[PDB]
Amino acid sequence: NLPEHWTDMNHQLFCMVQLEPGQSEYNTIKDKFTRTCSSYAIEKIERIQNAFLWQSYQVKKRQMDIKNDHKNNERLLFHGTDADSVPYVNQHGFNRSCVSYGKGTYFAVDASYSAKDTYSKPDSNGRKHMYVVRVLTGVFTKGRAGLVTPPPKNPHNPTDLFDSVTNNTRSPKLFVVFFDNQAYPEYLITFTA
Amino acid sequence: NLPEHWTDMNHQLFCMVQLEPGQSEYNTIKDKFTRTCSSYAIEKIERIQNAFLWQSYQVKKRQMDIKNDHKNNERLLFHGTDADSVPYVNQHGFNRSCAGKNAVSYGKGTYFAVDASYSAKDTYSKPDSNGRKHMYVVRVLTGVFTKGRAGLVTPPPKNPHNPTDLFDSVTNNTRSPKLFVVFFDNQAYPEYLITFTA
Ligand SMILES: Cc1cc(C)c2c(c1)sc1nncn12
Repeated sequence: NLPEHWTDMNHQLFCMVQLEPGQSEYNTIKDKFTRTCSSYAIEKIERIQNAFLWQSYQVKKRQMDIKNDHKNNERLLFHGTDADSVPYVNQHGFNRSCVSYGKGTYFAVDASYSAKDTYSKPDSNGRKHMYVVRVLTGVFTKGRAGLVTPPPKNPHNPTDLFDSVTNNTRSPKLFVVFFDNQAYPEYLITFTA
Repeated sequence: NLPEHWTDMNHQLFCMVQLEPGQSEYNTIKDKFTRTCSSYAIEKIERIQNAFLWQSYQVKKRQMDIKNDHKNNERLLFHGTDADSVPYVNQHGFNRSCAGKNAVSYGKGTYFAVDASYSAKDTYSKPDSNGRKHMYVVRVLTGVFTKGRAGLVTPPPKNPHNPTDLFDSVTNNTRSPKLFVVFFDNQAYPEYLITFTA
């Protein structure tokens, strides 16, 4: 079933819902962004209500919670993208087919890393786009150029994989996931430098 | 929600089940195969019982069944692979990031053949050191499809002015399909593994 904080979708399966500034949900997401991006200007925040992406994500979450025998497999991370990818992500999520720690989709711990113009490319009017993403990072190891999946947890058990890779395991600043339904885009932040 | 005909797996999540010649299950697969591969001989057929792959597959099938207009979204297709790939496929399914370039490319995804003869070629089902060839029988969510193009990394849109409303798969020929390409995870469930030889 669809999370409690969602709003009614009149029997539809997809909706982008603008948050009211100063209400609790808006303040919580705004604070995560302004922790490292307080010099920027927030035009709006939208909640992504994608029923199909949510269902597929929650399945993979239940599966990861069984496989790893604990429930700290999920992290809140950031993803900067160009305005032309936004409609695709809203509808179909992150696609690795669209890379120094591997050929997957990249998420940042800090909004400031996602805020770089090379990730959240400014459009004509200077508008920049960053997602807040639920990511199933699960059990992770250091990444390396050319990975197509995470490496195995043991060379003698070649099909038992890590869930994600990172730049640095003691102190991660990015995570790379290699499979379709391992990230759910929860909020879109429209903002300017 | 695991199928009732599956072997009980105690509390384990994966099992390869050897089928018995003379079973309807084994004979329907042998028939589908020998229809185009009458010169080869089947060593065995195993049923792939992968709980996790099955769940994620059945969620995608329910979504495509809701999305499309009462369509028949699922076809049973073949996929020849090398011995080295078989443990990965059994466990994790078909990964487009690992796919070969096909000799006639209609997109960058995972390829599935209508006819066992196509999959039976040494280019796909590479003979192992003991001369065994491997081909999967695969449930594929082909849905609504179009003729693909070598450049595709996702299916094309139905309508260029609505870029995110996609076809489900592509084919070589919409009038006589012989290949399908899929571009997403959990859109194909590997149901049976056929081991065979010349
Ligand atoms: C190396 C790398 C590549 C990308 C694409 C990336 C990051 C780091 S952090 C971030 N936020 N959105 C996108 N990205």
